[PDB]
Amino acid sequence: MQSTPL
Amino acid sequence: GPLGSPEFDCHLSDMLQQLHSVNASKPSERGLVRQEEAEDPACIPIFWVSKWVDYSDKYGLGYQLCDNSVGVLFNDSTRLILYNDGDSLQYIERDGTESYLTVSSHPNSLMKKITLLKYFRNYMSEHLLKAGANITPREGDELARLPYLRTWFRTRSAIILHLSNGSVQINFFQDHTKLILCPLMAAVTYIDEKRDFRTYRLSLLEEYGCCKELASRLRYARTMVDKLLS
Repeated sequence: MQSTPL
Repeated sequence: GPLGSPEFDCHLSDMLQQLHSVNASKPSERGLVRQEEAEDPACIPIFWVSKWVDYSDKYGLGYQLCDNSVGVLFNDSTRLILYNDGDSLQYIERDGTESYLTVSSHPNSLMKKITLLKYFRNYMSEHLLKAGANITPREGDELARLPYLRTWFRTRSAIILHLSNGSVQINFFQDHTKLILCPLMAAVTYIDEKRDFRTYRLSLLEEYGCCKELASRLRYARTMVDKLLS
């Protein structure tokens, strides 16, 4: 998982 | 003989105690909620997590703090942080021992970890949005002790990030809302869906109340802090 993308 | 000052870290315990108290006051169940009265902008945090990558399937959890420093909590329970000068490193092992190095001058055994940290740093820069970009952190961040990521976990709905300064951050996935809890200030910063932000003193939320949106998230936060203590 990753945080909010650009 | 001599004792010195053994570390009896009560920050998580204090956070639980504070959350239990606010939640027991049932802050949204008031005749007239006066949330604004609980605001304390001076309690704004110095640090929070602005970006993160869960690559724990292979390497670990990479993250950026709001001051542009980056860190990785590796799968071997070690930590490496790169300061915002882009050169200076701090290495923290499993027992919490701290050492210092640079990207050009370091022990050979840390080569892989340094390379991986750079990969995390570049990935976050290329792909991810900075949380709290509209927030000016508390003055004196250069003078404060830069925290590292102590503990983290993901639930169905949130990521829970526990910093070594005692702060606990909860980012909710679906609506992009976020909580930054500090047990030193006994305060919570709430970042709403519109990226608007407010900092509240928890004892004042007890006195004056708050909306259902914040109250429900504080109930969830208590459950998360219990998990961190378990």
